[PDB]
Amino acid sequence: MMPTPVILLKEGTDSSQGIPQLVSNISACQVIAEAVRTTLGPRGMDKLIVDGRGKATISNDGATILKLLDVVHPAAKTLVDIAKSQDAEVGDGTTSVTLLAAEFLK
Amino acid sequence: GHRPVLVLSQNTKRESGRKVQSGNINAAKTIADIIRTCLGPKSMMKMLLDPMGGIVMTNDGNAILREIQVQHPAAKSMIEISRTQDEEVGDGTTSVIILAGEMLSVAEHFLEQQMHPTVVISAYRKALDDMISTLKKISIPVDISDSDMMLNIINSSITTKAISRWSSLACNIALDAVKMVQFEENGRKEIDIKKYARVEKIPGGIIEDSCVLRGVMINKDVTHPRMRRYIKNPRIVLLDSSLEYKKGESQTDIEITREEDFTRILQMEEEYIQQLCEDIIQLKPDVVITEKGISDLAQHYLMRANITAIRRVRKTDNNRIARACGARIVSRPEELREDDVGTGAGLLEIKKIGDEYFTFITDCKDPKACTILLRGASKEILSEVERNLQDAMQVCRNVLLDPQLVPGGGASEMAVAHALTEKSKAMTGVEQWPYRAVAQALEVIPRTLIQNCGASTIRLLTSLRAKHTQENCETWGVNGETGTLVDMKELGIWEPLAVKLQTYKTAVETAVLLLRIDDIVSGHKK
Amino acid sequence: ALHVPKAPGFAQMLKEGAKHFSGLEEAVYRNIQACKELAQTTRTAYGPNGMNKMVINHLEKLFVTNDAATILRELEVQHPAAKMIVMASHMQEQEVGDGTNFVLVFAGALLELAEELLRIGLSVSEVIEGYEIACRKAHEILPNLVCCSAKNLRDIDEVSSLLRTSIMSKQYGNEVFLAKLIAQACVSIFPDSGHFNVDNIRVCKILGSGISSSSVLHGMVFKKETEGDVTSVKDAKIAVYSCPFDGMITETKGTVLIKTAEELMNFSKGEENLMDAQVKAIADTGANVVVTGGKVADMALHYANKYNIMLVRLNSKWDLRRLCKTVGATALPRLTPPVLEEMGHCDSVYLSEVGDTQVVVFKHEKEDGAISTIVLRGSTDNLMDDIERAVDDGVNTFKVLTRDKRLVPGGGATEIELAKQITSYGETCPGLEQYAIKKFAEAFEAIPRALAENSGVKANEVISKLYAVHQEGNKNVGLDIEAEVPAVKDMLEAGILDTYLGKYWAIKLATNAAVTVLRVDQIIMAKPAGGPKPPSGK
Amino acid sequence: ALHVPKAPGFAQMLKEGAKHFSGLEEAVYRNIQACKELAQTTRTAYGPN
Amino acid sequence: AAVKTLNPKAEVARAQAALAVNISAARGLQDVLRTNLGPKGTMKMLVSGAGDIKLTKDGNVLLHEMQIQHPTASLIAKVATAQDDITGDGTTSNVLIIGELLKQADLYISEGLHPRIITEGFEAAKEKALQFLEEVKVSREMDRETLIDVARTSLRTKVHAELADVLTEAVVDSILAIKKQDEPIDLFMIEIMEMKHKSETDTSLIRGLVLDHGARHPDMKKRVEDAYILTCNVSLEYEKTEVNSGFFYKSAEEREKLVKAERKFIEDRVKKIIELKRKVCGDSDKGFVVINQKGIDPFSLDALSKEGIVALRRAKRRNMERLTLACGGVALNSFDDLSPDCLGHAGLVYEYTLGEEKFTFIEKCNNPRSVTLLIKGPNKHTLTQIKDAVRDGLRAVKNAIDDGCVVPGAGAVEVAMAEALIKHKPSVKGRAQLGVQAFADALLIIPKVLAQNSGFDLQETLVKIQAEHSESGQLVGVDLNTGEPMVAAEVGVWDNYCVKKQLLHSCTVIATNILLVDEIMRAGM
Amino acid sequence: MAAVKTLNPKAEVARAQAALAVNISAARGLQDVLRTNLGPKGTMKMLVSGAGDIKLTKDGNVLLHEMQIQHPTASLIAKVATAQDDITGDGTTSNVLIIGELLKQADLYISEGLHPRIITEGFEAAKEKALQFLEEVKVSREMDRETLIDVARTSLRTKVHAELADVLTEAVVDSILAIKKQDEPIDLFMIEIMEMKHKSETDTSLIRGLV
Ligand SMILES: Nc1ncnc2c1ncn2[C@@H]1O[C@H](COP(=O)(O)OP(=O)(O)O)[C@@H](O)[C@H]1O
Ligand SMILES: Nc1ncnc2c1ncn2[C@@H]1O[C@H](COP(=O)(O)OP(=O)(O)O)[C@@H](O)[C@H]1O
Ligand SMILES: Nc1ncnc2c1ncn2[C@@H]1O[C@H](COP(=O)(O)OP(=O)(O)O)[C@@H](O)[C@H]1O
Ligand SMILES: [Mg+2]
Ligand SMILES: [Mg+2]
Ligand SMILES: [Mg+2]
Ligand SMILES: [Mg+2]
Ligand SMILES: [Mg+2]
Repeated sequence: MMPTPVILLKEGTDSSQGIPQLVSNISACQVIAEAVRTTLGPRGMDKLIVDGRGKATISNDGATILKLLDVVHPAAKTLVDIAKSQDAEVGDGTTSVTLLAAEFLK
Repeated sequence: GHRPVLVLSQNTKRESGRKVQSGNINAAKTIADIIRTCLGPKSMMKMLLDPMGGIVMTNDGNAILREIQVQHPAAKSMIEISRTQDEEVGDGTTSVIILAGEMLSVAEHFLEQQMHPTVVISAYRKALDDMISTLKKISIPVDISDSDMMLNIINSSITTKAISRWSSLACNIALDAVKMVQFEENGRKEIDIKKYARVEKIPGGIIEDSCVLRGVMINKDVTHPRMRRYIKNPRIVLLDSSLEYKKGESQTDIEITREEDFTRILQMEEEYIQQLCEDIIQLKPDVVITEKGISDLAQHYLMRANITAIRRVRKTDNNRIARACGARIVSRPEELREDDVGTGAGLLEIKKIGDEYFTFITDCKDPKACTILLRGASKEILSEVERNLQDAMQVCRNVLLDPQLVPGGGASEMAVAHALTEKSKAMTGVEQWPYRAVAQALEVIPRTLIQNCGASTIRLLTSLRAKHTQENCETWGVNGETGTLVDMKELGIWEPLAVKLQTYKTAVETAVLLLRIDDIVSGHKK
Repeated sequence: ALHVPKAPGFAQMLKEGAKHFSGLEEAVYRNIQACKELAQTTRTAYGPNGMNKMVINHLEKLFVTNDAATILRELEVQHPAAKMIVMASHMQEQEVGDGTNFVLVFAGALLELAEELLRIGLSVSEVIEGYEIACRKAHEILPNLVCCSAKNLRDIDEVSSLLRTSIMSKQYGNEVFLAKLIAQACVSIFPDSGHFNVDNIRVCKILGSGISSSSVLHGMVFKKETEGDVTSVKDAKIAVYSCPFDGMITETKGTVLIKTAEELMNFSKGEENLMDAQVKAIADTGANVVVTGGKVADMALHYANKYNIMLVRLNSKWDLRRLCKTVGATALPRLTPPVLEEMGHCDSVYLSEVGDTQVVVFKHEKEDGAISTIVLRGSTDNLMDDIERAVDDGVNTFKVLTRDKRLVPGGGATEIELAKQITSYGETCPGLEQYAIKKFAEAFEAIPRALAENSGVKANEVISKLYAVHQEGNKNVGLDIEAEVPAVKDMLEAGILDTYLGKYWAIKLATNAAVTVLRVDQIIMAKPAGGPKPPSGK
Repeated sequence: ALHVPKAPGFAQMLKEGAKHFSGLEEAVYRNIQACKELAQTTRTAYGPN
Repeated sequence: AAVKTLNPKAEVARAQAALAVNISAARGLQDVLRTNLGPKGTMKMLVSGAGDIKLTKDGNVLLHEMQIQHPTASLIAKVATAQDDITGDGTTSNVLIIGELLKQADLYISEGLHPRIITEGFEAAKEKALQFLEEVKVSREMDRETLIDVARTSLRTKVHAELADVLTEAVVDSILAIKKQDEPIDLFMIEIMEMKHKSETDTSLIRGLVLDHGARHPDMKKRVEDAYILTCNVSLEYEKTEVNSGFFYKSAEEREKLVKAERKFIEDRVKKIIELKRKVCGDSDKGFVVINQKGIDPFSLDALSKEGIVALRRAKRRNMERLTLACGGVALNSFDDLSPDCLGHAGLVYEYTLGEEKFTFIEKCNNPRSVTLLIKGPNKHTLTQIKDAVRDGLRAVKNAIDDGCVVPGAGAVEVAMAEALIKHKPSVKGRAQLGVQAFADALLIIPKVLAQNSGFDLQETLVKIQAEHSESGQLVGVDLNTGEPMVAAEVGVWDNYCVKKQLLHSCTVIATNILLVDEIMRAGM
Repeated sequence: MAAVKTLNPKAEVARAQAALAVNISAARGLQDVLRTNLGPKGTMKMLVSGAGDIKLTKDGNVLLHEMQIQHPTASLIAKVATAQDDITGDGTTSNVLIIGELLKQADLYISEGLHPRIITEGFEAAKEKALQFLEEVKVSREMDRETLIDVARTSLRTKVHAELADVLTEAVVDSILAIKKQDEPIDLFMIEIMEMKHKSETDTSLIRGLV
């Protein structure tokens, strides 16, 4: 790397490229899936999420749990979006989609 | 707590004694030293940087003094007297500053020698009276009908400026403008060049192309392209009221309940505009100039009668047009009269100069207003040229009002100093010493001229004094460009008596004002 | 003797934040390096094997795509030479629709080779003249490289085959299905008159069912709901009104002046009766569907429900104009009943729910109409955005084909042939410009090299094989990405073709940008201001 | 057009806190003024009175 | 400093310091602008604070776009701005001559000479130089070839050679189109419209007008072959009563009646237009185009489109006169009495759509006295550069037409002027001969800078050219390709006489004024 | 901006014409300061140190050391003048003036596109010719008291007041002739210079002994 007195992109731009960023994306997807694992099945359990205002949401629904999570990872938002898509088109299986996608990536 | 008890408020300073007098005199001397080098035909120019980002390249003393900011109140008084001299007679702004500084400098000597300022003030007033007497005595008459003498006077006034290169053209322009502005009505003579002698600067071209017009020139264009841009002998009608439809003064509200009332109201608006334009057309004019806006429908109705219209013109420009073309500004066209129609303009031409349109009403017969069209290198050069032309016009009007002349180039100063010394020879009281001191302090003008010329000050001043000790040598000055003593009956450098009288009076009175002062107090609010 | 002062003159007069770069090594080389960096950033997304990039702008908006123009416009490019190259790429996108990556790669290669030429001793003017001459020679050569023409545009299979290559670089896995959809949509548009309008193709993105479920509709889809109770019409008689579906009011000021009790008791009843009369007059023409651009009054809605009239409200006037085009109606300015010519007809208007969103569909039955809509299903918003970009690329390719039907081989075959011919021409030209011409020819190698690099093979082997084959006399042979080892194949049979206009404009714009960057000698940059965008950008 | 730069040469090479006075009006007259001021301070204590 | 005892926070330079500051600033400006002169000059990049990019080599544009805060720089910038405003060319030469004059004057001032003598020598040399320029100008009949040569000499110095070749034809044809015999040329009648969709060589001249706005109604025709043009300045949208009218009704029927009756005023004017259109053209063969400076409400747009009339609203004010001179009709501020004789005629009107911008073309006019140049380019900075170049070319051609005399270029006139000044120097009394020599050396800067930019060496090229001029007596300039002396008149390198006279006058005046400055003050606070 | 600034961001660099302009400006400033020193008609300069010590001088080297300058070219010229003073003991002001004028004259042609190397070659040739002419023009003579008095006057008059110079001439000539051995180098260490602060400046004299 060199100072390049006239920088190409705007200062503060962050770039990640190559196999490491793909592995990081896979790991982020695993992290997202881990947050909704225990809600699947007749022996599932509910998750409690508290927002900034103090209100608490208790839900066994994967799509609701993912939406209440403030996910900012660009690759991790894909799992939330496909959970929303499954909720909209079908209405059930919002946890199975995330588990299947994360397991494929793993 | 327990804040201190005070008689006067805080930040209230107070000096007193010899220190105040010394500080005032030093401030005046510094103010004089600022512009000491800007006097004479060999004067150098100075660049002033305005706080707004402008640049003022000038040689005039008043502009330089007014472009600076000072904190010492004596310097403020010096700036004020410079402005007073500029406003009263037009020039002499640096000579009066130098004279006041020198008078205070020579008064400091007596102030340090246990002499009360009142004695110095009385001596200064006696000296001023005798200076006025001698200046009136050594003056010469001038016939204003001789144009060559007037041109020579203006030249000698402008030899010290940057316009001396084109001195002949500058003198002709100034003389013509002053002569044509001159006007009389109801037994009242009037030479008002502030309002009726306008100087317009358009950068570009050559300064040799600058001229004074037999009319006026404004930065305006026709409201509609169809209107003629060239009329040979136009009949001009001037207005200062809108040709539009405007709301009344009272709160007026209509109430429409019928179908045809809205269209009727709009049609009556159009008909009112048409009737107004018909009242205009009844006088059969050629051009119409208004200070307020003109509606598009009004423009159409005027073009139907083949009339050129100028939409929005300033009050001062409208007054100048009225003076130049012999019109009379009116407000209600239903009261328009034939006498109000302006005939006398010999041409109305609207031509594009550079990338802007300008309206010319030149070729007037007997015009009482003029526009001095200045073309030059840039804005600063044109501004300096305008300042020099203002000085020339002020000198011309001073000569026209007061036809007396006195020798220049320090000859008047030396003659008055010699006369004052001769009169003081008979004085016996203690007042003689400051009297002689101010008499010889009046000699600063030839000394400054010699210093700026670059010659030897001491021997030239001694020879000039010896020459002035003779009988018929009151007109012997010093060249400001060759460093030699010459008789100004031959050189021809003469200046108006009014300018010299004002300069001496202002210098002496400023010296008195700053000598009267002690115990400066500062810090208080309003 | 501890500080080096600024040189007298311009160095001292410079402002506090300004920068001045003068000379070769301070301006030209720096600009070339910046342009090379930009080309390097965009290079990896070239070709069918190009990889998508997740680009996040200043508003936390994801942009996962391999569109070069989209990536460049979502990137905060600050270097002004890179700004010139980006503007050239955007101009190529606007004029043609595809080839932005080609423009950027060619400009970068040209600038690096120009830097090399300047280093070896050539002057800037000589390099510029050589590039201009070589660009003229390439433009002369290019028409001779055309292998085939469209030869038809009303066919479905032929147009799909033509458009497959353009939308093969994007969405490489499944392009035949997208090609079929785009071909059907474009064939619906483009009537017997030769004029084809890109804006006549609409894209509606509905989430949920995967992109394999996307369809094409001969009509328009609006993600709204009906105002009234009627939700389905079989023989619609749409009447379109630009005015609000409400009683007209004065534009000056409305004031109901009541002076007697009778007026007070009769005003509302008379207004309601007038509303009923107007609605019934509209209905008496057979108009069973009413579309308005403004608000809908409660009384008007009630009377429309009474007469079984379907109400659809469109806020956007662009949508109103597009609906008028689709149905053939006219936007009435008043609430008067429509005359026979102004009343549009559609074969079916109904309320439906695709996935989750409620939609209103103005469906035709004929395979015609002024406007056609593509409904895009999917599992992610970003995926549907990428598919929409691919659809835009295909539609622009169809428009270019309508403008010019000539085609050139893709897959680097055209670039290799151009490089060979330009090198042959430059080997005969005497003078110092031969070096610049040869470098311009070599700059065409960046396309097959990038394709091979993205495909995952050795670029040098591919380039050597391409030169060998083209020397043999095969001008239609290029890279074969369906192989694990460096291999080539004839692609006139494979159907991998590029538009002649696209290549022509891309070459012209890349050369123009390169020579424009080279012409610059001194840089004077003002102090960067933190203002809230220029007033031009609003 | 709002600031006057230092003249090239010695004026620019002058140190931070250093001062330079050259000529009559700014060196000789200033020195004479300072000496006159000192003499004025000490003058009043001259002689038996 | 005296003033510093009055205003402590004041910056002052006195005596030789003021001269040093002024000459340093002038030399810096000259060093920056040296590379601009001549067609072999170098492109400059100008990046603004917001990131805008400009590519120009104009002296005036560069002066306005450097980041300079110097007083003398401001003065020279104003002088160059006046030069550009009046003549339109010579700003770079202006700056170079001012700087070289100051440098040559300082070369003698530093050796004890007073600036006043230098100024006197400058005045004498300027007078002699003006006399020589009068004696050397070439009076000619300004046919197309000479104007093309002048346009080449400007545009080749401004832009690329091929773009310059195109712009020469464009500018010369436009000027010859709008020029009336024995009448001042109005450059306001040449509209410069820029489009951003094609290559820079697609710039051309349209014998008519191009409007950056189109019809606002979708049903209006996009192309009319034989069109009657109605240039009007009449509002066709609803206008409120000036005196706060308001409406008062007692029923919905009365409200409907008032709504229908409030449009009658505009409807009457629309009906007048429609009746005129019907009377003028009774078939569908001819066309009617309405160009209005004021707005048109959608009701009037629909009413006009029902009659097949193309209406354009909110046109520029200058387009009124442009259409009047081009189409040949007359702009109307009211429809009180309109007759088929108030309509202009256009042989083709069509609308062109580019992105979100719609353009209208008015071509095939009978004898258009107003034309337009359509600037086309792939970039905004290219458009700006071409606009500057065409402005310079139009100014040059107009100056050439204004006075029939034209001056040989390539620095030949400067060399001849310097030689004449050297010959005349002995006739000057006093020490002003030094100022005359300084003026001659300053005039010699143009061939020096041209040779330096072309890659040759200043001294050898200059002595070769001067020896050739002395031996032959011709007007030999600088050959930018070989460096040998060359006759500018024979090859067609021409300079504007007015530009040279303005250069001499302004440069001499500003140099004299700057040399006489002995104090720079900033004490307005 | 440049290579050095690329490697070291906090670096100060002057390249190509900038370095030449900086050096020439520094030399011209030094020459402008030291112009008034040359000749017996030169002007005294008063130099005030940080501690407040007052020094009156016209010597070129003394002035150069007490100028408040932080310029590299000024430092180089100061070192050259210091060596000049160390070996010969005179000609410092002439050294500075000649260096400044050489640089100015060289720039006069360099600004016309001429390369500095040709100017340096001309300088070498002119220096050789000037040395030959100086060898030709020198006046060889056996030096009695009169010639030494004349040389001492030509130095001291340019240093101090005329009357003080006249006294110091006799003092220095007598001292040198007193310590001088025939055909032997003169040891200036054998002349003691002692300061006393009780009389006028013209009371300085030479003691044929030691104090
Ligand atoms: N040619 C000349 N020779 C000698 N003195 C002159 C000459 N021209 C003008 N003067 C003197 O110079 C003075 C004018 O200088 P100027 O700069 O105008 O100062 P002010 O603004 O105070 O009049 C006049 O008093 C006049 O006597
Ligand atoms: N099936 C394929 N095999 C080999 N090369 C291909 C194939 N499809 C497209 N290409 C090549 O990919 C290039 C298109 O790159 P692309 O990513 O579309 O950049 P752009 O969008 O700027 O045109 C074309 O030049 C073409 O030659
Ligand atoms: N083809 C040419 N050959 C030789 N000299 C030329 C040629 N074209 C222009 N010149 C000379 O070079 C100068 C160009 O200056 P220019 O860059 O136009 O400065 P400005 O824009 O300030 O006038 C002109 O004075 C002209 O005499
Ligand atoms: Mg479930
Ligand atoms: Mg005066
Ligand atoms: Mg593509
Ligand atoms: Mg030019
Ligand atoms: Mg010595």
